[PDB]
Amino acid sequence: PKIHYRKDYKPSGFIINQVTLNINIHDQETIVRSVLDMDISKHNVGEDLVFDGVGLKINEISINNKKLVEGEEYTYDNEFLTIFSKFVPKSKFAFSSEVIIHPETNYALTGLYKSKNIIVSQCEATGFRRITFFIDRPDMMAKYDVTVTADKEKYPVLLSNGDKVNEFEIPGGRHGARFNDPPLKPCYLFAVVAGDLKHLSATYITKYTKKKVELYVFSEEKYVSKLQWALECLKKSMAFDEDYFGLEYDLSRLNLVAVSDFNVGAMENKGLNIFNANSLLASKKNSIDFSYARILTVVGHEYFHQYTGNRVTLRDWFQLTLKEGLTVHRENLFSEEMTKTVTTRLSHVDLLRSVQFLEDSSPLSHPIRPESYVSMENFYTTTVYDKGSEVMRMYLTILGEEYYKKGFDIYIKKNDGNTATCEDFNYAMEQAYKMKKADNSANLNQYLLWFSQSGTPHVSFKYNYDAEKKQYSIHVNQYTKPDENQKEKKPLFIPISVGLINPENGKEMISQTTLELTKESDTFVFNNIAVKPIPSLFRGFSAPVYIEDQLTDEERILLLKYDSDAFVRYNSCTNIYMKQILMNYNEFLKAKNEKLESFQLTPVNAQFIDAIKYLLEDPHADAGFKSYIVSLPQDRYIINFVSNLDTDVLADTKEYIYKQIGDKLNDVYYKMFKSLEAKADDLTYFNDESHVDFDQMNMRTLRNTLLSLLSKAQYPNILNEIIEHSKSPYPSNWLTSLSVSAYFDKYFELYDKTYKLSKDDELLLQEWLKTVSRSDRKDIYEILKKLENEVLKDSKNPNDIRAVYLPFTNNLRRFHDISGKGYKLIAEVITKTDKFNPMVATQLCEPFKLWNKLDTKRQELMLNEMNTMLQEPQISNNLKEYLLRLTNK
Ligand SMILES: N=C(N)c1ccc([C@H](N)P(=O)(O)O)cc1
Ligand SMILES: [Mg+2]
Ligand SMILES: [Mg+2]
Ligand SMILES: [Zn+2]
Repeated sequence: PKIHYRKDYKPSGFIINQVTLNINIHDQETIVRSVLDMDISKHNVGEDLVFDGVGLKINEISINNKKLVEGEEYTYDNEFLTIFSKFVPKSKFAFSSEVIIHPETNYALTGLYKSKNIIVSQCEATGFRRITFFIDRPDMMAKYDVTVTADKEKYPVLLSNGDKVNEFEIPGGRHGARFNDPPLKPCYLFAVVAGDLKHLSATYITKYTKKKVELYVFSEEKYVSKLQWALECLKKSMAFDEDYFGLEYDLSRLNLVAVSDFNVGAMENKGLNIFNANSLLASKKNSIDFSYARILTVVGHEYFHQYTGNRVTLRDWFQLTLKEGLTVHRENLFSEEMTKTVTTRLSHVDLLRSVQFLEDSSPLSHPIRPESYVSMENFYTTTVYDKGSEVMRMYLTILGEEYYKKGFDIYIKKNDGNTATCEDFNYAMEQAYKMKKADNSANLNQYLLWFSQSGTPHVSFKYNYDAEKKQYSIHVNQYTKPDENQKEKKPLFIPISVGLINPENGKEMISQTTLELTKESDTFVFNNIAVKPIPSLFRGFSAPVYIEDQLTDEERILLLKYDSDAFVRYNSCTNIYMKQILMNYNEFLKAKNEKLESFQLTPVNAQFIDAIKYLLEDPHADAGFKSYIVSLPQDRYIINFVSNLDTDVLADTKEYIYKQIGDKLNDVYYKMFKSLEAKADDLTYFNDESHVDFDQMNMRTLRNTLLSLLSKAQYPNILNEIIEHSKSPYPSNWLTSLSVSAYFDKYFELYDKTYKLSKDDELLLQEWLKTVSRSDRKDIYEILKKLENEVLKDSKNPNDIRAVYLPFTNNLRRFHDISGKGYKLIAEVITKTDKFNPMVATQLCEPFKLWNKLDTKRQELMLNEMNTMLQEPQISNNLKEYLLRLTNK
C-alpha cells in the first residue's frame, strides 16, 4: 500500500480541459465512452501519462483517434493505465476510451451502481476512476458534457450536472439525454442518476438578484409522499445562507435525490445532491422524530457545500477539513437557528465529547489535517468533520458575528473559483482579527496548531478571591498528552467564553468576555468583583477541550440551577455525575477485586437530587434540557476517564446511581410523564406535512426518557402506561413502547405488533431493527439470530446491516460479555461485509475503537478478533489498513 504524504503535493504535468461522456446503460452492463481534451502543463517533464482507473474492462483506448496497442504503447493493471511517454503528444490532444462496468453487481456503492431500481453514481473521493479513466484528484478541473442513454421504461428520468440540452429517442425502446455543464469542476462532483423517479418541486426566488431557482426532490414512486419536509428544509437552507452569509444559489435548478443503498448520509455533486433515503425521507406516520432534525441537517449540509466545497475547491484531500469542518460549522449554525432549542448545540457537544474524544485518545488519533493517508475512504472521520467544525466555530467565537462574517466574505470573495488550503482560511480570519483588534501586528499564526496538532487539550482552573480588594483571579493551565504524532505538544490558542455568577441572586457580574489563553498558563484578574463569584466556564463549549472546572458540587449545583448558559448548566450536571461515577466505580471495583462479603457505596448527593427535582418541576424550564439532566453521561464519554475499564463494573455503577435517583424521584417522573402527554402527543398538525415543532418533539423525548427510567425501575403498574403508549400514532412513542417493554413479559407481543406497523416502509423497518437491536434483553443473542433469519437475511443494504448490529454494540453488559461472543459476532459481520462493501465493514469496526481502554481480559478478547480479521486472506485494503492502525501494528 502506497502512503500519500501531505508534504509531497505537486501539480499534475497534464491538463484535462474537457470531458465528453456517453454512458450507455444496458441490463447486463454499462458501456462508458469518454473523450478527454487534454494538454501538457507547465509542470510536465516528459513523464508517462498515468490515469486512474479501477475495475474497468477496456474495449479500446486511443490518442487523437488512433487506437493504442496494449503491451507496446500502454499497460493496465486494473488500477493505473500507463501510456508510455513516447506515445503521448506534446501539445493539445484528445484521449478517448471505451470501457465496460457493471453497476448491477457493484455492491461497494462507490462509482456507478444500482440501488434497487435506480442507477446512481458516488464519486467522492476516488469513485470517478471506477467509472472511466481520469487523473482522479480534486485539483484537475474540467468542463463536462454528459450523455446518458437507457431503457425508457426502466429509466424514464435521467439526470446529471448542468443544463439538460437534448433528449432523444433511441431504437429498441431506449432514450437519451445530454447535459452540459460549462463551469469547471473536479471529477468528484460529477454525478448521474437514472431511474423511475417521482418528484415534488417548488420555485425559489433569490433575495438579491431575484433569480428563479427550480427545486426538485426525487424518490422512487412508493415513497414520494415523504419528500415534503426535505423540500421545506432546502428552502430554509437557501434563506439561511442568504440571511447569515449573503450568499445566493448560482444555478437555475437544484435536484435532491433519495436512494435506498448509500454508504453515508449524502453527497454534494453540483446541482445534483444524492442522499441516503434515511436522510431525505420522512412522514409523521412512518418516521421517528429524529428523522426531522436529521433531514434538516443533511439537506442544509449538502446545500452549504455549494460554496464551501463546490465554488471554493480543495487543492488536495489533506485539506478535507477545510470543506467538511467548515460546512459542518455552517450546518450547525443553521440547525441551531432553525430549531431554536438549546439541545441542538448540546447534542453536537455530546457527540464530540463521546465519539470524537474517544477517537482522539485512540491509536487512530490524527489532527484535523493529517500528514499522510493510505486509504481516502477512511479519512472521513469525526475528527476531520466534528473537531474541524469546532475549530471553524472557534473563529466565530474569537471574532464575533460582524468580524467573523467579514472574514468569511474575505475568504469567499478571494478564493471563489480557485482551490484553497487551510492557511488561506486562516489568513482570511486573521485579516478580520487585525480589523477587530485594530492593529496589524496581531496575527493568528499560533491558531494553525489546531490544524496540525492531534489529541484533546486539557484545560484546568484554580481561583482566588480577595474580599477586601474585590479582586477575583482565574488561573488557567492547558496540557495536551503527547501521542504518536507529536512527542512535544505546543500550547494552543484557546478562547474561553466566561461569565461570573453571583451565588446570592444568580446574576451576571461581568459583561460577555472571552479569555484568549495563548500560553501554557495564564492568570486572568478581574477588579470590582463585589462578592466571590461562581465562574461559568467555556460557555457554549467554546473550545474542543477536556474541562477541569475544579468546582465543588455545591458550586456546580448553583450553576445548574442559576447560570444563563445551557452548556455550562449541562456540563456542571455532567461533572457532578462523573465525580459520582468514578467514586462508585472504584468502590465496586475494590469489592470485586478483594472478593468482599460486604462493603459500602457512597450515595448520590442529596442536594444534587433536589436540584434535579427543582428543574423538572419548573413549568418554564425546557423539556429537552430536562431530558439531558436525568440521563447519565454516555458510556463512551465515561471511558475517557477510567483506565482498564471493566464494563461490568461500569454497568453496576450506572445501575446504582440510576436507582439512587429513581428511589427519590420516580413519583416526580411519573407525574410529569402524565402531565406532558397532552402537549407532547398533540395531533393538531399530524396531517400537516410541513409543520415541524422541535419543542414538541423535545417533550416526546422527555416523556420517552422518563418512561424508560420508570420501566427499568419496575414502577408500580407502569406496564399499563407502556401498553397505552404502544397505541400512539407517533413512531417515536410506539417504538419506545417496544424497548421499554423489554423488562416485561409483554415484550414479544409488542415486538410483533410493532414489526407489523413497520414492515411495509423500508425506513421504518430499519428503525424497528435498531429498536430491537438496542432492546435491553437477556435473550438479546437469540433475538439477533431471529432478526438475521427472519428480516435481515442476505441484505447488502448498509442501512439494514448497520440497523441490526450497531445499536446492539452499545449494550454495555451484553455486547461486552466476558466470553467474547459479542466481539466474535461483530467480527464475523465485519468480515462478511468486507467481501462486498469495505467502507461499511470499516464502519462496523467502531466498537473496537476503544479496545485498548478496557480491562485486560476484554483488551485481549477484542485484539484476538481484530487479529483474526487481519488474517483473512481476502481482506480489503481498506479494512486491513484500518485494523493495522487500530491495533498498533
Ligand atoms: N467517501 C465517502 N463515503 C463520502 C464522503 C463525503 C461525502 C460528502 N463530502 P458529505 O460531507 O456527506 O457532504 C460523500 C461521500
Ligand atoms: Mg436576595
Ligand atoms: Mg430493501
Ligand atoms: Zn460534507
